Amino acid sequence: MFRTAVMMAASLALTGAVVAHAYYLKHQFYPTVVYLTKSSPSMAVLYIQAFVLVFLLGKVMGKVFFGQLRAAEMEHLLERSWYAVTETCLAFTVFRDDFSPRFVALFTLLLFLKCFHWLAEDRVDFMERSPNISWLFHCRIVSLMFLLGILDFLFVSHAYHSILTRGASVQLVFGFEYAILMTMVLTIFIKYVLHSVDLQSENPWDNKAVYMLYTELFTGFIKVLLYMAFMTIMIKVHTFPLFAIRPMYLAMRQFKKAVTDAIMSR
Amino acid sequence: MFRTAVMMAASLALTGAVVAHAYYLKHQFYPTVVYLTKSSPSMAVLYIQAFVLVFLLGKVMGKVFFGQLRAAEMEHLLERSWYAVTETCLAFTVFRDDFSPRFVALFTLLLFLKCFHWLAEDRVDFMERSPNISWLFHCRIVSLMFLLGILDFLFVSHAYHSILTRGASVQLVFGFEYAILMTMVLTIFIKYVLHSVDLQSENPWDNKAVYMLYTELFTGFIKVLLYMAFMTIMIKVHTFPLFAIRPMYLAMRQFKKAVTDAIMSR
Amino acid sequence: QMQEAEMMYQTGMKILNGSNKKSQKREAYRYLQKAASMNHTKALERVSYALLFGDYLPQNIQAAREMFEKLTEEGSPKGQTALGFLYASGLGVNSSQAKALVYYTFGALGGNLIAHMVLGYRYWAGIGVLQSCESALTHYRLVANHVASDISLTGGSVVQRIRLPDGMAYLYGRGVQVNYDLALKYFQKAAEQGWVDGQLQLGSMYYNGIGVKRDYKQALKYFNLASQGGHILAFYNLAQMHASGTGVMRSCHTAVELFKNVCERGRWSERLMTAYNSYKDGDYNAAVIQYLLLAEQGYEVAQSNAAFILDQREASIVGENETYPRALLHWNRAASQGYTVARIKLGDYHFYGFGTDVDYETAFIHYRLASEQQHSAQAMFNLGYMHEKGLGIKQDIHLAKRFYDMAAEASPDAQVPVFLALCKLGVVYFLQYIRE
Amino acid sequence: AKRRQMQEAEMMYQTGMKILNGSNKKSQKREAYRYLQKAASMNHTKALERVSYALLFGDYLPQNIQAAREMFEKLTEEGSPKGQTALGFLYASGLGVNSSQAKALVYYTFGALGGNLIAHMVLGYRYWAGIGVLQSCESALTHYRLVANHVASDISLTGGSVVQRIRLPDEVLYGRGVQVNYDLALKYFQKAAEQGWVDGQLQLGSMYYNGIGVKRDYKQALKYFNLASQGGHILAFYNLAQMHASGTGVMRSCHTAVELFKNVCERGRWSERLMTAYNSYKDGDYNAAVIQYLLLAEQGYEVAQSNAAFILDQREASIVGENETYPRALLHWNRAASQGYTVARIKLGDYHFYGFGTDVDYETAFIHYRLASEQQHSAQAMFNLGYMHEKGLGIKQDIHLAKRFYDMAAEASPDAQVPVFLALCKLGVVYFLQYIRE
Amino acid sequence: LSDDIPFRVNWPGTEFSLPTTGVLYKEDNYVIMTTAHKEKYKCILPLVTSGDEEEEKDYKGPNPRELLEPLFKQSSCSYRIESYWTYEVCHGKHIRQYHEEKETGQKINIHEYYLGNMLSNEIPTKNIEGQMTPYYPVGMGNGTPCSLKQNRPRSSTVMYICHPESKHEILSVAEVTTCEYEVVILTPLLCSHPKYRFRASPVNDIFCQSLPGSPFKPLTLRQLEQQEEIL
Amino acid sequence: LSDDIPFRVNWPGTEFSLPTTGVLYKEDNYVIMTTAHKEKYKCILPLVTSGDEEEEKDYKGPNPRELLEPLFKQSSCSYRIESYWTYEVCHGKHIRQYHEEKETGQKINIHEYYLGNMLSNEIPTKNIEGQMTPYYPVGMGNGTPCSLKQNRPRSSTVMYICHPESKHEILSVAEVTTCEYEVVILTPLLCSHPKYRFRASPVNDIFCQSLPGSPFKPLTLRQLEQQEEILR
Ligand SMILES: *[C@@H]1O[C@H](CO)[C@@H](O[C@@H]2O[C@H](CO)[C@@H](O[C@H]3O[C@H](CO[C@H]4O[C@H](CO[C@H]5O[C@H](CO)[C@@H](O)[C@H](O)[C@@H]5O)[C@@H](O)[C@H](O[C@H]5O[C@H](CO)[C@@H](O)[C@H](O)[C@@H]5O)[C@@H]4O)[C@@H](O[C@H]4O[C@H](CO)[C@@H](O)[C@H](O)[C@@H]4O)[C@H](O)[C@@H]3O)[C@H](O)[C@H]2NC(C)=O)[C@H](O)[C@H]1NC(C)=O
Ligand SMILES: *[C@@H]1O[C@H](CO)[C@@H](O)[C@H](O)[C@H]1NC(C)=O
Ligand SMILES: *[C@@H]1O[C@H](CO)[C@@H](O)[C@H](O)[C@H]1NC(C)=O
Ligand SMILES: *[C@@H]1O[C@H](CO)[C@@H](O)[C@H](O)[C@H]1NC(C)=O
Ligand SMILES: *[C@@H]1O[C@H](CO)[C@@H](O)[C@H](O)[C@H]1NC(C)=O
Ligand SMILES: *[C@@H]1O[C@H](CO)[C@@H](O)[C@H](O)[C@H]1NC(C)=O
Ligand SMILES: *[C@@H]1O[C@H](CO)[C@@H](O)[C@H](O)[C@H]1NC(C)=O
Repeated sequence: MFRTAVMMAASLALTGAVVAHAYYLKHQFYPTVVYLTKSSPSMAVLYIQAFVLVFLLGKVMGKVFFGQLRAAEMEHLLERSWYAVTETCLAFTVFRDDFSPRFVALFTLLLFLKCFHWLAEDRVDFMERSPNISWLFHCRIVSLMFLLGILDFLFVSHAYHSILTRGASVQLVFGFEYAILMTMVLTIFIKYVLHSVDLQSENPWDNKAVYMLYTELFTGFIKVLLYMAFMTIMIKVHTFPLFAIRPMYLAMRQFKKAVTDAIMSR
Repeated sequence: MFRTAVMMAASLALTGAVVAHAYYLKHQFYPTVVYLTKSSPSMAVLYIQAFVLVFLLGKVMGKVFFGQLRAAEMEHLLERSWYAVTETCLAFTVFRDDFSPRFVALFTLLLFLKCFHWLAEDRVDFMERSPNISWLFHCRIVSLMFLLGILDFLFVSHAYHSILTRGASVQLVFGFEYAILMTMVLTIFIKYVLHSVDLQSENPWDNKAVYMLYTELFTGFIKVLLYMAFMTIMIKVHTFPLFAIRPMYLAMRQFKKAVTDAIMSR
Repeated sequence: QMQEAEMMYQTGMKILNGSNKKSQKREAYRYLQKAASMNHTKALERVSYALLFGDYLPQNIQAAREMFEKLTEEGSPKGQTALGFLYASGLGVNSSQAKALVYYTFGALGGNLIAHMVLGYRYWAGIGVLQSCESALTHYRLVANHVASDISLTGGSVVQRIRLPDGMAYLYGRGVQVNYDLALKYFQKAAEQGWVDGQLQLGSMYYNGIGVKRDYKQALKYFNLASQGGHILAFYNLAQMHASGTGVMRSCHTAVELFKNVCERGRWSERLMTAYNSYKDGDYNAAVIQYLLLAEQGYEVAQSNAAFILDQREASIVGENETYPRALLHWNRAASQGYTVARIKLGDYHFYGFGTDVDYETAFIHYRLASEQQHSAQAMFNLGYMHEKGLGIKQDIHLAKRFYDMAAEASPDAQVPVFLALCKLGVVYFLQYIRE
Repeated sequence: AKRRQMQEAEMMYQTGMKILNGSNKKSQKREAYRYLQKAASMNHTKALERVSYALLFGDYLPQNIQAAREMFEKLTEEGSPKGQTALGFLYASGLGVNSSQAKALVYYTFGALGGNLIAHMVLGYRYWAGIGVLQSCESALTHYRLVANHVASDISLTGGSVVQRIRLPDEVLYGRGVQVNYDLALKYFQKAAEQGWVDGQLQLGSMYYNGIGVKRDYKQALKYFNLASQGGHILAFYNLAQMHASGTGVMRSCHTAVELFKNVCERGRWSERLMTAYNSYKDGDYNAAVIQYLLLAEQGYEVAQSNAAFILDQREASIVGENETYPRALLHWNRAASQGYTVARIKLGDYHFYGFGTDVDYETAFIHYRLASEQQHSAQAMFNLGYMHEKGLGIKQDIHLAKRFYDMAAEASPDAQVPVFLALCKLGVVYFLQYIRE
Repeated sequence: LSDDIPFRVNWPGTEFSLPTTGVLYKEDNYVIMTTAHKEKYKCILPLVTSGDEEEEKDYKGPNPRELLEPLFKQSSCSYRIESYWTYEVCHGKHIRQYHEEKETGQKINIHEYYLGNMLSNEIPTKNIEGQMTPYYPVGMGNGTPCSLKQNRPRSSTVMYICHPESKHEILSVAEVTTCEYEVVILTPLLCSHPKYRFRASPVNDIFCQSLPGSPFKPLTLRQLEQQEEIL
Repeated sequence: LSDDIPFRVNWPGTEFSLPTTGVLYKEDNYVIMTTAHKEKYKCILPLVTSGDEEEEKDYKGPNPRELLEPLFKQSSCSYRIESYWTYEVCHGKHIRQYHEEKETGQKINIHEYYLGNMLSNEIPTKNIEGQMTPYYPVGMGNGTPCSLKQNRPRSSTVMYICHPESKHEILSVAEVTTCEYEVVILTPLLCSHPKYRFRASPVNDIFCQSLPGSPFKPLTLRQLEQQEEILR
């Protein structure tokens, strides 16, 4: 990780130069932090710095809660990221929320969280074909399944009463991705429980796994039908979003992966 | 032509109605005429009564001074008027002298004299080959030649006095054409004299052809001198003429048809 | 029973303020007249100031006068003003200037403002009272303060002065009004070049996309609102220095016409447009009446327009034998305010004996006062004609010939008639010399 | 022969005066002023004062203070009203001459008696804000009315060419309907211009290059509207002050009389030297961008008293000595404080906090930050008040009032959220650690 | 309709008797009146004729000749600036007109002309500005010859009109024929004789009576009177 | 140097003897002054000391409590409106801090806090607005408890500074610590007392002697004196 510390130290000496440049003009505390806020170049390095810190934070998170990558999911981590990071900016370039140092984080934490829900599900599909998993693997991923589940949910609860007690604003979209992150933990909720009975039984279960996939296919359809009832609210008010059609498009794909799969089994 | 007397009766009726239309609205002499000066349907009508009136005036004078048109000079007048009417129309817009209904009557005199000057040229070549000419034909031509000489002399005296007192204006180029108009009346005067001495003697004169050739060389040299002077005085002041090049080529041809013909003959 | 009177008037007040349609205005006026049946004063004056004027109700001069008697019996402040105008201009009642003056002064004591306007002007141009500084000045101040307070808030609605025949008095100070004028004219030059799409070449004008030039002209109108508003504050403030003591010394005769150029703009001069509009669809009985209030009030536009309407004998209130004297009166009033065409029209009125006897001397001096002060080529040529035929004064020629000469250079469009006149003058001169 | 020398002097001066009025070129100005110097060689007074107000102000000549004073003494002995004024300015600001306020006062009073107008404005403000003399209505009212009358009698004719009050420490009841119709017309023009056919990114390629044809006359319309509106506004202010001073309508009032005569005089025609001093601040000549600001500060501008205190603050002026540069900036900060400037009160508190010029005194800076806070609601005053509250600077230390000050600093502006965030985090961290240690 | 007859309203109280001399005041012409504040009034107007000349014009003063005699001796004259010419009027010596021709640099040409030299029960009345106003005519000639009268020296009449704000200035310039002119002079002294005074119409006075129970004059223009006295 | 020391121009004329009391006058600090109308003046300047306090401070009047007991017994006291609160101070009875909550239609809630109740050769001096002025305090405590200091009753000090045109109002309100307050009073009475008067700096007079051949008053100043007296 010598190159990783190289990127951090060079960037720290870059943010160390900007906060020294701003200090030399305005010698006092409060005008320094004000001048770093308003001037477009000093804000971009801090934008660049914070992306580096979360990059190291994600890898440290990926180190602790994931022992070793199977070298077949990082591209699956990559494409769903630039789906989500394009999703957030498109909503931001629609809603006229403007560049402010209070909501640019919230889209990036939205980009942060959504990746690990993808990293949850790829780890549980590998669990479906894992014949040697210890109790330390099983008992520690359920904590990650639970802990970021509630922290997303309580921040959704922080948001949905902010939108209710103020009016229709940019916080309306925020809880809606939080809502499908809310289903995202309820996705790995059912998948752990159905995994729990497969490991303890030394025999395949035919209708049990079929009903397990049938239940997960059901709520995964209901979760998207609330989310389509989310988006369709926004034609009458504000403006045509021209975004969130990409996971509109996969949403009904998951439904057709559910309705036709149930019809063939029935 | 009865149709010529028909359109002229219809012409006076058209101007007869507009003034009465103007007199009904504005009851006094002064404000009924300025409406004719400024308003577009009134003023556009009144000069083409004046155009056909000066056409009728030129015709009724032509019958007094000429017994009958030979039906050969009618076509010669037709094109020669048609080029000059475009040369006069182009000179009025290039000089940026604006629409003033007191100068429109001024060049209408110029084209009326220039048309009657060409009638003297087309009557003196026929007189060269006229074996039966009465004394009335000679008297009605020497009256036309004398009358055109003084009026050309009177108009340059107005022009070269105007160019010294007022300054460089549109009056300068009109007196230069009138000076050129003196040049073509000087040619017939020699041609009439050389042909009057031909008819009084019952024998051909060999010196008459040499005298006619030498005088055409003389008037050819003074025609190209007047053209090359008008070029030089019009590039220094005002703007590019871009006119009077059509009869410059005819004057250059007349110089070529006289000097080079005398060089081949002598 | 009084409770239902005001309630019906409230419906008309709501409909009139809430709707500008013709049928809605007619219904609101009918409701106002129904409220005016039981002598409701506010609606009575509101139906009065439209029933006599026209363009809202059919015109009934006698009913207006017969209810103006009760309106002035109660002591209504706008009841005195209009009935004093009725007695002044001779409208359906024998004229008397003293009664008109007392009714006007009591309307000005009722707190009205058109009465204050009329008293300031009739004090200013010596009509029915001695010419005076002080009371013309205070009557114009009591209106210009209110007009200034209104244009400071509401923005000062712009009204186009249209003519129907269409000291420190040089500019009454300079500076701020001049700069407002060049700001106006440079914004005017800005908008006109913007519409120009002759260099479109498949674009630019967006294929009849009118949605640019519409708000161009509305931005232009709103800029005109702002510029005339600031102009009127400028004139009011220069006038308030010129009146009391400051900047320039005490100067009555160059303050009351600066105040008058604020009071005239005001809000009362919206009756100019609804009189001009009434003229453009027949209804010659309605423009000659709305213009008479603005003529007695003091406008120079309306004194001319009312004289021009009376000149062609379409005004139906006045007798056909008494149309010209009132037209002569309004022409004479428009002459004193510096209008050019009024002076020549006064000259013609004395020339043909219009209303008065034929008397050429007053005609000649009227044509002259039009000549040397306003430089009108029309009066130059007309007094030259007056010279050349020897009416009024002695006959000779060279005075006419020079008058025709400066008639020629004075205006560019006077080229033709001076030529046809000196042509006939030379013809007469040569015929007399031949006879000699 | 002495009369012939006087005859040649006016002959020399008239050529320079004609060249100056006829040409705006810097070389032409320098040549005309060299003619003025040769005129001043034979002691020509109109040329003496015309070169005296450029040898000291450094705008058309190389600046040289000592020659300017050496001829200012001759101009005062002769009795000029434009020589006693600037000699009073020199004796007031201590500019190349030892300082004394009494000599400045007597020179300013005689320059007012000579009929000068800068001395009238100076004595009016110094009687208004109580500098050097006793505070009073009457003397400030007289010496401001005598300037307001002249500037209106100048603007009612000439229109009073505009000037914009630019601030060095920032950049580096009449007229509602006109204003609302004017911005409404502006926004309709701007939406119409942005409608167009995409007036920016058109079909383009190599661009049509037909010509915009809209910008310069639009700026001309705005500029002449600005000049016209400021003209009308100070016309209205003059009339309001006259009617508040004489007693008509509203009785005699002193305070809003002088505050309007003051705004009338300030918007006058000697405010082009605001631009002359600012333009002398660019191109790096501070020695003449602090003298054309010191005069405008003595006259009583709050823009000039702040620009000349900002210029004296960063140690750039090389005329005033290094051991007298901060008191001469403290004085102008103090003067720009009492005229209602937010930054002036904060910087006065900073001066009393760091011991600039005066001795270090935390309790005195406390009152200055308090006055910057409660009067004008300036965020940085709340934040610095919280910082003094936090570690007991000048008063007893307390946490909860410091927190109160930080939250209303956060509410006071939409700009101050970040530093109050990291202040409240550091405050809670120190409190938690101290409670842990207990 | 007789614009130039004035009027003035006054408030002489409750008890008042109509005057007999001057104008006649009748009783049928009264009008009942009220303002906004419930005050009843009665205004009476007289007949608006102001005819005849029964002003008892008695003048023991001498003829109009000696009043202008001090203007002869003083020889202090004013001038007049016109569009091109400059009419200089001096009283008792001659009238002069000239126009300066400023040549470039050294000399000034002068075009000096000469109007003339000076070496009845019904008074004459002339029309200026449309109003009838008396005048005293004088006659003189022997000026420069004019070629359009075939070498006849010019003559002109000099006009006298009074104005209290006048300083012997020229109002206008006129001529009736070629080389015969008329010059109008505004002198301030001669109007003091009653027959040469400016013909101002007498003010016709309308009196409004105050019916008791009301102030002698309406309560509104009291404060309006106090309003102008403080401005 | 500063902007505190006041000067006043005087024109006594030709004869003048330099005063030996107060400020000091010395004969080198003279300026010769010529106006525009060629009138010659001799202006003398005072020495800028304004030192010491030898104003003969001898007062035989009563104690400062005498000037305050009527203000206590009048029982008519002042108010003050803030952005949120309303501080009502009543001299001699208590100080009240409260805010009215206007519920929509029927209820009006009051958030009341109690600031207290009343059941030396050098005068201490408080720096208000950057000027030193000597005061008289009123020590006071036993307010309502403050939860920040475990239900300690509030304490406050009442501050007295004169102002000759006053209506017993409050200039400013300060909180030095939590639940300990400071309030000031502008009253027109208590600087009949010798020491709590506004310390006006003495006016150093400037005299301008008139030399012979010149009047004692300059001509342009002479007509400037009549214009504003008429315009007054
Ligand atoms: C324009 O004008 C508007 C007015 O209409 C302004 O409106 C603001 O409105 C909001 C409403 O949400 C107000 O917010 C809060 O208001 C009340 C009252 O809180 C104030 O009072 C607190 C009292 O605490 C102190 O009281 C004593 C004072 O002598 C002390 O001795 C005592 O020790 C104690 O410290 C005060 O502390 C508080 O300031 C801050 O202090 C706390 C603690 O340090 C901080 O944590 C906070 O951040 C707080 O801001 C306030 O000044 C409050 O309601 C109270 O009472 C109800 C009763 O049921 C309780 O339920 C509730 O819990 C609380 O106890 C609320 O908390 C409310 O949010 C705000 O004060 C108004 N602002 C102003 C300036 O008036 C609007 O802001 C104006 N716009 C501008 C200026 O731009
Ligand atoms: C008032 O209204 C009644 C309606 O009945 C009418 O009879 C009466 O004449 C009115 N008053 C006047 C003065 O006309
Ligand atoms: C007006 O008065 C005249 C005379 O006084 C009279 O003849 C006429 O009838 C009156 N007209 C009206 C409508 O009263
Ligand atoms: C107008 O009134 C008088 C009265 O005789 C007269 O001129 C004429 O008869 C009247 N007009 C008409 C048209 O009868
Ligand atoms: C005034 O002019 C004279 C003439 O040369 C000169 O000697 C003198 O120095 C001048 N005055 C000053 C103060 O320089
Ligand atoms: C100016 O003051 C300084 C300060 O002591 C002194 O040295 C100098 O002599 C003074 N100059 C004059 C001309 O008084
Ligand atoms: C300012 O004061 C210091 C303090 O001793 C002293 O050096 C000198 O008087 C001044 N400083 C300089 C650098 O001249």
